[PDB]
Amino acid sequence: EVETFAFQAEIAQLMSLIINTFYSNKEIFLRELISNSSDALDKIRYESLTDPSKLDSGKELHINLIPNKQDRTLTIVDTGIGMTKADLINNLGTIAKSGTKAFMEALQAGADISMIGQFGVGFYSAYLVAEKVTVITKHNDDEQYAWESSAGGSFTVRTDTGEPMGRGTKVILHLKEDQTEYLEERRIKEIVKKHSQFIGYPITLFVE
Ligand SMILES: O=C(c1ccc(O)cc1)c1ccc(O)cc1O
Repeated sequence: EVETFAFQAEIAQLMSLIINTFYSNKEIFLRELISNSSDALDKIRYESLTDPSKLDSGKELHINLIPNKQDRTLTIVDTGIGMTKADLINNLGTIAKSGTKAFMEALQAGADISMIGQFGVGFYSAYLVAEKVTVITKHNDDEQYAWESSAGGSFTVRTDTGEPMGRGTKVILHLKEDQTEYLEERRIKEIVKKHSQFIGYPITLFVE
């Protein structure tokens, strides 16, 4: 059972801007996704301070970066709070309509695409390097779901019968053919050191 949804006009506009605008500094996508993972980990950490049972679904708070050259995918896994089905459908827990408006207003006032995260829609920077994005998520209060979009104005949501993940979010980037540098260990290390060196959770870069 796959459900197909249309993106709200503003998000479709945001995604088309990210995909079609000439902008060479694409590496910021990884900073933005690690930042989202850090935010999700902060949320489960805070909830666990008053209710330790929230961590029954996994006590480890971390971020894993997994490149796969054969599948041409870069996966970002975290053990954060995860998202309910409602949150996934409602623009992956973001204020994407107002955020997109504020980001568009900023771009007109001199901002550049790298400032996207300041407007709460950093997730969509994944489309700087990915032709398709799959998001697998599990929140303590709901089932495991898979969201997917190749942009083009729609996304799908389905129950995930894949590997159970306990709690958190997995962002699978199906990279564009000319963006395979983001599968190279030295390139990923360089970006993490440049943009995410002080993130408060362990970031483990897997090897193949
Ligand atoms: O699961 C989330 C998330 C992020 C923020 C928040 O307030 C609640 C859930 C998530 C969303 C996007 C992403 O790239 C990574 C993630 O862990």
